[PDB]
Amino acid sequence: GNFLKLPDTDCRQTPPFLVLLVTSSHKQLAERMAIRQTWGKERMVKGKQLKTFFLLGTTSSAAETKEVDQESQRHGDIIQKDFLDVYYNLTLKTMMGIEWVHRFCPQAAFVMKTDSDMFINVDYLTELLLKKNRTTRFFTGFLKLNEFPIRQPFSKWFVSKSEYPWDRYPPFCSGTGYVFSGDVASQVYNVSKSVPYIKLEDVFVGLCLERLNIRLEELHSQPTFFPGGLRFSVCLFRRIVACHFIKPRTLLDYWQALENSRGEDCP
Ligand SMILES: O=c1ccn([C@@H]2O[C@H](COP(=O)(O)OP(=O)(O)O[C@H]3O[C@H](CO)[C@H](O)[C@H](O)[C@H]3F)[C@@H](O)[C@H]2O)c(=O)[nH]1
Ligand SMILES: *[C@@H]1O[C@H](CO)[C@@H](O[C@@H]2O[C@H](CO)[C@@H](O)[C@H](O)[C@H]2NC(C)=O)[C@H](O)[C@H]1NC(C)=O
Ligand SMILES: *[C@@H]1O[C@H](CO[C@@H]2O[C@@H](C)[C@@H](O)[C@@H](O)[C@@H]2O)[C@@H](O)[C@H](O)[C@H]1NC(C)=O
Ligand SMILES: [Mn+2]
Repeated sequence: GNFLKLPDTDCRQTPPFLVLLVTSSHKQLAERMAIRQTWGKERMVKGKQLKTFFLLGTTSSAAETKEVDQESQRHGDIIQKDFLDVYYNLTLKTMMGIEWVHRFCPQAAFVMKTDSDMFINVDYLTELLLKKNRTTRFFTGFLKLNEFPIRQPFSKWFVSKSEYPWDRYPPFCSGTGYVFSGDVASQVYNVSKSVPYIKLEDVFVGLCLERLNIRLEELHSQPTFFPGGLRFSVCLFRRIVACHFIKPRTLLDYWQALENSRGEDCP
């Protein structure tokens, strides 16, 4: 597949239950370390294997290139291909992750694509997945069902009419954190080259899923994915899956809060 880096893992031997694919740019080492030390730490979650990998492209900076080469040697959890790692190449990054699942870990029961500014509660996500009885053609997150493309030309999410020419986006889930049954990876990889390209990765996956006739589903009767962010509380964060707008220092503090309060009761 032309990968420059591949994690030292053998999903055929020990099929993981949940694989996290985490986006971050080259310079965001602090984010990756905070995640490695918090919700990204590999472990058994109620007897289910969690695995964690970081998606990276390449950069012009020789310094950053060397940093990441050393980081990969030290941690062995980086998936990398040769594409310029910039915001408007996130679609390639996401497709890299999906291609990796397809080529090297099709045995994963579930895959979560997520970002580096996030708190993820893997314990509660795993509980909710074990309760869904949905093991195939499954895709969930924060559902965005009738979104309109942003035409304000200086907006971070602006797309011109030539980039995306229609009035509404397909159904899709926030790229902040979405989850799917491992089989979906192969399906999306397969239809990817046939679907109109768009620089917003979450919209692009939405296009792929629509072509595949895979409908988006809510994970639970209550909201569990929060792209808008949330006021922090131990009891609230025990019963959510994903929360956005979390910088590394904050992530470490929240993780410590949950450890300090382990084994209290919540209403
Ligand atoms: O060059 C980069 C720049 C950013 N990122 C990572 O991409 C994610 C999203 O970047 P931002 O948090 O700066 O912006 P935003 O929250 O608006 O991104 C949103 O819009 C994007 C459209 O591609 C994605 O869908 C994304 O998941 C979704 F959250 C982050 O994890 C960031 O670390 C990279 O990997 N490489
Ligand atoms: C997305 O990454 C691709 C691949 O690195 C970029 O395309 C290359 O652009 C460089 C200059 O940045 C050229 O030297 C190469 O010839 C291009 N090759 C390919 C594969 O097209 C592309 O510019 C990046 N996208 C953005 C928006 O920066
Ligand atoms: C999933 O199923 C749970 C118990 O499942 C048993 O086997 C499944 C496959 C069904 O046939 C079910 O009728 C059986 O009792 C349920 O307790 C649980 O609520 C289900 N999850 C859902 C629907 O959210
Ligand atoms: Mn973000």
